[PDB]
Amino acid sequence: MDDDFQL
Amino acid sequence: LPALKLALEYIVPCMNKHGICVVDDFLGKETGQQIGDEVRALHDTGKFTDGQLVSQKSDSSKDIRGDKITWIEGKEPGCETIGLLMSSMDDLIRHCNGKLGSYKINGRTKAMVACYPGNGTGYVRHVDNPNGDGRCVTCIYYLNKDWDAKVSGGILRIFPEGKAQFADIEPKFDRLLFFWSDRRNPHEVQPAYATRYAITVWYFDADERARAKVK
Ligand SMILES: O=C(O)CNC(=O)c1nc(Cl)c2ccccc2c1O
Ligand SMILES: [Fe+2]
Repeated sequence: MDDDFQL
Repeated sequence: LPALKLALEYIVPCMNKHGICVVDDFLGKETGQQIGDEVRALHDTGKFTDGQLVSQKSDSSKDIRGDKITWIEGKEPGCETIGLLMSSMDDLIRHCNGKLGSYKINGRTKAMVACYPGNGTGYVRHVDNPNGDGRCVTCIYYLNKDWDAKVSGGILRIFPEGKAQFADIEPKFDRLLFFWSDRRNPHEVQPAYATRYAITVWYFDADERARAKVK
């Protein structure tokens, strides 16, 4: 799925 | 305006109320113009794809391609200001903690930079996240100077669900936009006759995302 970045 | 104020007095109430929020002159000319240059540099240097296959027929020498994209993390060389935009979007969302619906945003996608080349292509009506993949909020930053939709087209038309009318948003320079990514906001990009740039970032809701692979 879409890569997720922690902000 | 300070992000927290922009968030608390504008973003939060607009979103919970309409599900769509527009912020003009988000970063100012100097910063907005630099983002434009970095984006245009990526384009001129070939970082973008060739464009979505719109018309795929028989003699592919005349295939028509539309929107071109490239994923930006923000730490790439020559993308510093883009990286700065992403941090600015993050601060606003961060300040909206626990106020955008009952969502709890724990992360986002990389920035998707799009370039509608200006060959009359647009984007069909769609829902960004129709199957609960976790994306709850869509954030788009436009960088098109003196954009005149009357001659260049490229209007973003959103069809709010509990409504008969639709909202037309022009991809204006230094404009920042927010809208629920789900079924509440089906939208479309009308055909663009001039090069049109936009930078998109989707924010994830921790719970929807966490169960995304088992629901
Ligand atoms: O740019 C705009 O004003 C509106 N754009 C979109 O709604 C949009 N949505 C999706 Cl899911 C994609 C997806 C891929 C490439 C471009 C997209 C796009 O421009
Ligand atoms: Fe979209």
